[PDB]
Amino acid sequence: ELDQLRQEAEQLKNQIRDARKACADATLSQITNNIDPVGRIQMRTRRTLRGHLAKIYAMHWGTDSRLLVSASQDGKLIIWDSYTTNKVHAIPLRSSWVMTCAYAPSGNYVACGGLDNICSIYNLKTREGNVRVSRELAGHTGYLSCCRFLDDNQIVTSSGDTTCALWDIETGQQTTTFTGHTGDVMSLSLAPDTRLFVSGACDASAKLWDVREGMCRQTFTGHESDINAICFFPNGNAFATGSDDATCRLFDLRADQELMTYSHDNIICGITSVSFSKSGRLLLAGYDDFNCNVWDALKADRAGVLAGHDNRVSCLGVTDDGMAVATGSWDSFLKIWN
Amino acid sequence: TEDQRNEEKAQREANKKIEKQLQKDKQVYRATHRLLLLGAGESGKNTIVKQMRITSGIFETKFQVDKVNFHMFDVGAQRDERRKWIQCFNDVTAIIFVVASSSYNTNRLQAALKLFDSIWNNKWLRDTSVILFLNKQDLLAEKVLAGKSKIEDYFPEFARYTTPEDATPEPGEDPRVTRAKYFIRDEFLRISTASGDGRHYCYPHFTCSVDTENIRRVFNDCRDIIQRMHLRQYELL
Amino acid sequence: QVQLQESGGGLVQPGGSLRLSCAASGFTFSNYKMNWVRQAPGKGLEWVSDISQSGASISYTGSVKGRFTISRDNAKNTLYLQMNSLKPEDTAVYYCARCPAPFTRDCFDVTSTTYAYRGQGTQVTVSS
Amino acid sequence: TASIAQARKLVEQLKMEANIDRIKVSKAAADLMAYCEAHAKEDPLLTPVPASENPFR
Amino acid sequence: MESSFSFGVILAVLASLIIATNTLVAVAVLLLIHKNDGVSLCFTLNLAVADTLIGVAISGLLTDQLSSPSRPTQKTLCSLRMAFVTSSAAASVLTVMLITFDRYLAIKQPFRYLKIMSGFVAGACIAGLWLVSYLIGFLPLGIPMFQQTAYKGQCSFFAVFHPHFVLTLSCVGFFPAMLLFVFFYCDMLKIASMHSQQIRKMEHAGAMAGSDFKALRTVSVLIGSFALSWTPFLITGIVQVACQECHLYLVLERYLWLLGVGNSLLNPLIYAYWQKEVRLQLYHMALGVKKV
Ligand SMILES: CCCCCCCC/C=C/CCCCCCCC(=O)OC[C@@H](O)COP(=O)(O)OCC[N+](C)(C)C
Repeated sequence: ELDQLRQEAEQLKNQIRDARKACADATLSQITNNIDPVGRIQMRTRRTLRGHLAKIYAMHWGTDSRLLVSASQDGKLIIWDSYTTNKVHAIPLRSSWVMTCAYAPSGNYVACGGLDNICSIYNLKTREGNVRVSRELAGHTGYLSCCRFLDDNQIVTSSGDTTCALWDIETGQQTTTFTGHTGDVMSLSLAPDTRLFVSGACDASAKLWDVREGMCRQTFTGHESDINAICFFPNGNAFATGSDDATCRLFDLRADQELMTYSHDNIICGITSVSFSKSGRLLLAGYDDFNCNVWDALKADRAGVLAGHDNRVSCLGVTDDGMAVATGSWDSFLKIWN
Repeated sequence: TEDQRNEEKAQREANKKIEKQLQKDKQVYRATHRLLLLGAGESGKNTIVKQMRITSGIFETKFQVDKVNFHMFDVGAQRDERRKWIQCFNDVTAIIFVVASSSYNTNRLQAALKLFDSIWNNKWLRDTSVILFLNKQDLLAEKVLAGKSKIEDYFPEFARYTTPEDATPEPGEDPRVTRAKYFIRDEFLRISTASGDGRHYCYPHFTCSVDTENIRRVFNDCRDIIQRMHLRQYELL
Repeated sequence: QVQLQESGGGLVQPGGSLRLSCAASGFTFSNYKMNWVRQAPGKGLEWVSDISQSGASISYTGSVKGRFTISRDNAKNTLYLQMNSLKPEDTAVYYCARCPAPFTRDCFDVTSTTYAYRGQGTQVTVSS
Repeated sequence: TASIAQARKLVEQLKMEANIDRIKVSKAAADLMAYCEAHAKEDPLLTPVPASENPFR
Repeated sequence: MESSFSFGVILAVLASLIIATNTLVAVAVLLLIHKNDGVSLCFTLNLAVADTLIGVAISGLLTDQLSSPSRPTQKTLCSLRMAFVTSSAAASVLTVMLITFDRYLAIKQPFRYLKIMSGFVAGACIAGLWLVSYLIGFLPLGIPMFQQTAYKGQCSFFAVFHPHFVLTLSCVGFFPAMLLFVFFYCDMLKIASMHSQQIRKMEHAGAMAGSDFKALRTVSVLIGSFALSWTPFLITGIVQVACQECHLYLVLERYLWLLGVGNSLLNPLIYAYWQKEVRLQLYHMALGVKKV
């Protein structure tokens, strides 16, 4: 029975490939040959943040584009005032090995997690004035890789147990568990409408999930190695992914296939993070080579390079208003570019 | 805008308080050494933790040696795919790799050798020294002293290996036991020495699960690692 | 999609020889290290032999050293494992596995849990 | 059980995936270009921004 | 006269090179300290500043090497600057000793060094160093015996300062420091040799399964730098003190002095350029300048 099941799966995968190929009437590269290229843009470090002791792994911009939170594996979670470089809070973490952080859309809560397999929610506006642990989520069986807030009461989490889950903060129980990924889930991105999200799970594939229906809608398998970064296109109809193969790929949720691949001859290192600008024309990706490249989403060329760091780039996030982009690195320093 | 200046002053006061707190945190942090405990589940690593102490994804054991703070992390409740979460420990002082020597018939010794090679040759772990604990020495001694488990059946190079002249055996061990012990030690070493970079070093140690010297051994390896790093910084080594 | 298709197997009398093959597609074959692993009935995964990108470096497990031969053909994205003088203990399902990253010799393809970059495997039986 | 259960789940998941509708790549490219050109001006990173409103100055 | 000009030119050249090299080293160490928390970098910056100060000081003496008049009244004026030179040199030597001490401490007490070392201690040390340097330099100003009588209307170190000053400055100052230096470095060399033999044993074992002079190469250099810097001048001053009729002023404060000055030039290489971090920072400066 197993052989017949595998044969049926292979035949239906071949049917999927044939259907996808039939829709490949033309390539995005050919269509975008006419548009004016961005040329060259040279960003400069406008602010430098210092105070973290160990390597910084993750950060998140606020919805107001003023406050941001960054997580360092020394056990400290710090909230920064982007405009004035001041520090608003310095939350001490129970577990030093924090691997993710998140900022609530309303900003009333901050979440983080790591190798402890527990996601802790911190309340920033307690009447006492001090930061306190509001809720602890301990249903996962692996390190927390990523987490993002849907609202003040709903948070989606990524774990190394190969399954994603939706958590009801007030109840503290998993409302829905997403399964189907083979490898460790690394990055999580919520769609602009908050109804869909995508993630790569170290199996060279990206899965599209429905937050309410609790099932996988589409699967993309254009990558060759583990996927470390994922981010939606600003319109929500496409998303870009970063993988260890040193190539970034853009997928469209309606075409159901890769549109183009971003790569170059002399880059042989994996991508750690990826993000889009407000217009979506600029794709910013962090690399293990201590610098971040800027790619033209349409013309498939490098528009600029950010080389303010001297260690591995761990995180990269653009402001909601698109005014500036902040990048973190293992050197324990954050550079804000504009 | 007097309110703006007032809130700016309040923010500066909060920043000063946070700076003082972070300075204290930095002072305490730099004085503490972090260690990673690794090895197969069948190994005696669990007994070592219990001796030194005398569902979470990681366990922390804190002990003081000569009034020196050491933090040890045991990665439990984690999947066997170590290639991702292992990168987090790229800044640890040393990695305590515990391998049971008496594990040759799955051939757990070969798996341990491959894992050690992977950690040593990893891109991000090249800056971390590895403390190699060769555990279960009594089991190996009783297995090789009289038994049918031939080492050459699983390691054919053993038949043409002789104990090095620069070896110090404990008074009373049979020459065959010492030969097997040093063969395993050199098999582990040949992976590390092959790098030739000198950025990190391996410190093999014949160990028993009940040995109380393990704490002293770890202290000595930490001292040696720090001294070698400082000497290489000063171009002495 | 990353696909690995092992071929060759069946039953062979002890002391014979067998040729295993591994078709590869969906990735740049030359940029990844490859190795062979096996799982005997009732036993866990075992590493057999590995080959570098260009093949200049080759290694075998002690119980297979000098007995089998691992070779790769980057021109047609195929990997081979020549086996001779087989013994009953060699009976096991042999999986053709590719460990994660290119341009790196660090390699973690012995994990017990389902590995995304290994093929279905082929059964090899050694009996009279 | 688990060995065949995984394949039985995978086949049904792929069958469910196959039932979705698909759009040609050309129209997706057209939509992407339309979005990029419509929102090009509102991107402070793509185009220069005077220091009068740039908060990071 | 042509003699003083021929020497003054050399002085000028030396001074300018010294100042430029030490300014580059100081800016490199400042940027690196901004980029990293290395406490030892503060010592290096101290050293560079000391060196630049020395260079500056030397420059001052140019006024009387070049064709210029002189008068008895010049005593105090020129004396001040000679004291300044003395101070600068003492500062440099104590910076070197401080560095040495730091190194020694780090090697011998790896845990306590990390536990106690901080910016406060380094700043305190620096301050004290400066203070003692200044003190040492300005001793002869107040002390009678150290003051040279019979002012000729011309100046140098010995025109103003009695050879008893170099006597003392040798006996209590430089010799002890040298001794300490030597001791520290010998202990360091012994530890490095032990580590080297251990590493060689492990490497030989690994090779079978499948550089010794480097510590001396650095130790020797270091020693032959620190000692050699001022040893010849002090020895010659000792001799002159001992002597009743010896006439070595023709070399003592004409050429044996300059071996000392040269140290200030050797330092910014030895102590800064020999470190990979400073080389990387300088390469970054070069790239940035090329990008302007
Ligand atoms: C704790 C550690 C302490 C270390 C202390 C180190 C001290 C090193 C000493 C520094 C001061 C001496 C070096 C300055 C010498 C300046 C000499 C000069 O700049 O004059 C040259 C020439 O112009 C002068 O005279 P002359 O006619 O050629 O030679 C006769 C000299 N007298 C007769 C005038 C006395």
